[PDB]
Amino acid sequence: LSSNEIVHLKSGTENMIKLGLPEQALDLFLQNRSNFIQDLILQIVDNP
Amino acid sequence: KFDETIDGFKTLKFKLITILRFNIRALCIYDIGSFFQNTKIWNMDVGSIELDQNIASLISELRRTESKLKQQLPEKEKNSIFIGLDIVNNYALIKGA
Amino acid sequence: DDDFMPLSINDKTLYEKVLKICWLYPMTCTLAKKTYSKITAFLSIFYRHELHTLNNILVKTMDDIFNDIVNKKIRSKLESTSREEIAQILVNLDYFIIAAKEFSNFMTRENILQNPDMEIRLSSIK
Repeated sequence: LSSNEIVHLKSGTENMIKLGLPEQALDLFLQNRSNFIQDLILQIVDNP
Repeated sequence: KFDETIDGFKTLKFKLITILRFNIRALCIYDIGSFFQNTKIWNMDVGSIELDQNIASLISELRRTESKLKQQLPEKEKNSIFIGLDIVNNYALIKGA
Repeated sequence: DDDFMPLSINDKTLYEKVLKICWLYPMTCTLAKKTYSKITAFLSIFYRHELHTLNNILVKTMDDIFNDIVNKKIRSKLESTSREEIAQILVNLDYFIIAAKEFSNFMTRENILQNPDMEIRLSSIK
């Protein structure tokens, strides 16, 4: 829930699968890309 | 415990009060982009396109300010402080403007 | 550069290149079109100073850096009291005043293109 990169995200994602908590894992991942895109919108209407 | 939770309520109204004053004074600050807007013209300056950049800054940090304020705190207070202070200071901002 | 004469009609090789220069008389509009097109062409030093308020008042800095704000043309041409192409060189400055209108027509400008509502420049053209 903190890294803007890919490698830890990729890695600990498949480590979370390696625990076998994949559904929670995917949901957190999608939440990270949600927050990601969310904050990517924070760079700027100037004109439509 | 009523003096206690009373005082915590007083800190709540003080704090949310301070946030609403912060956003509102950010606006009234931001209207001074008109001061000066470099001689808002006489009868024309045609053209006359756009767009008084300080006001775009006001839209910008207003927008991000509401972004992070929607991130941290709860919804109802944000709608409250932002709603009342924003619309009212918009109106009187035009008035003294 | 001198011998203020009309444009020699070579008939016809660089006449299309003269038409790009037109965006006659010998040299002033003929070379100065390449000068200013070279200038604002060179003044596109952005596409890497973008994601900030460079789109703000630095645009007005580009406004002050006009077709070098035309007194640089309009001192020496203002100074040159010479009967050779007198007002015929300035027919390429009434016609380079039509290139001043081309410069205020060189107006799909910046902020990337916003607000497309005015881009006029005609102070030094006046």
